[PDB]
Amino acid sequence: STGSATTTPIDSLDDAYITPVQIGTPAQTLNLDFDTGSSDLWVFSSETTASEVDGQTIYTPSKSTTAKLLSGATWSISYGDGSSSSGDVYTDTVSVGGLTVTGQAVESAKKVSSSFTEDSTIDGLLGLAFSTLNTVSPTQQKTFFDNAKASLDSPVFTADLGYHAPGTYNFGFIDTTAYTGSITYTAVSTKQGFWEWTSTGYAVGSGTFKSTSIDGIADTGTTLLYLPATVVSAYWAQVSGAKSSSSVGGYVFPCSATLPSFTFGVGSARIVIPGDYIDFGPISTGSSSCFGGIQSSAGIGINIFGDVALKAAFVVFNGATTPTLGFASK
Repeated sequence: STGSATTTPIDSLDDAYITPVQIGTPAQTLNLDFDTGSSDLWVFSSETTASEVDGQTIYTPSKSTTAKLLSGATWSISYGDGSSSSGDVYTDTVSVGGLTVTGQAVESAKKVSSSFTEDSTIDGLLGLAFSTLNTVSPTQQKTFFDNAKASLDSPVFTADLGYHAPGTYNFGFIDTTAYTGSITYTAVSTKQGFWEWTSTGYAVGSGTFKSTSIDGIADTGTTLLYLPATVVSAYWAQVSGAKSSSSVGGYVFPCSATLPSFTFGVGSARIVIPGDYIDFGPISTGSSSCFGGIQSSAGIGINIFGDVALKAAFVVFNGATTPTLGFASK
């Protein structure tokens, strides 16, 4: 089997992407944030504290003839941005782009932090990291990908995120029309539960490539590109007037600037992030100071190849017995 679903930016800045997911019988369609940096599929629901729901679409398990409470199961999760959610668990039928999993753990939010409440466009998350990170207790649950894997024509999914435009998540096949040149595959460590790999270096604009190993995770659920402070300093030093602002929380730059591209290495291959991808607009409405799309990972504890980087590529998440990551230009 295969699946193919369109993923759509939630706003003009590509702060995140939502992908429609059918849950239950009859289908309830929720728009979820596909997140290769986590492993819980959780949804706003009929169980979510009412004051914590503000415009999201909710999953109502009582209206699904295939929903079954997973007795005793709870979940609780915190993300790198400090947001969190928690609740209980049903199993139900979940389909993505024509691909169907029966008995998928659907984690029903009883509580969500303000960040989620304040974002009316995201009805939940669908984790695509490794199931070892799944927070369901006392019985850890599998991701949608993990549950689908055996049925898929090939044990892969791909992320083709658009820049200010819709893109595509495919399950079980590689769309050879979706990228240019070849796909360069690179080794993955699953030791921390993530799609963790090692970039072979970087360049800033038309500058020479710096060969250097950068360990990081391929994380569709993170907006920006988080890299070591040395790298990020090298990048912003090429932008007149750019500075790190503690008050704002990262590198800002004059909105009047033209940003240079950023290249990262995948083995011998190179992915170029156009400068425009790195502009996340005014720090506040009307401000002439703009927020940078490349930020320091210092104090995160890990480098994150978030959407800024991934949207510049066609990315293959290869869940073979030995998982690997593939990157192609597009």
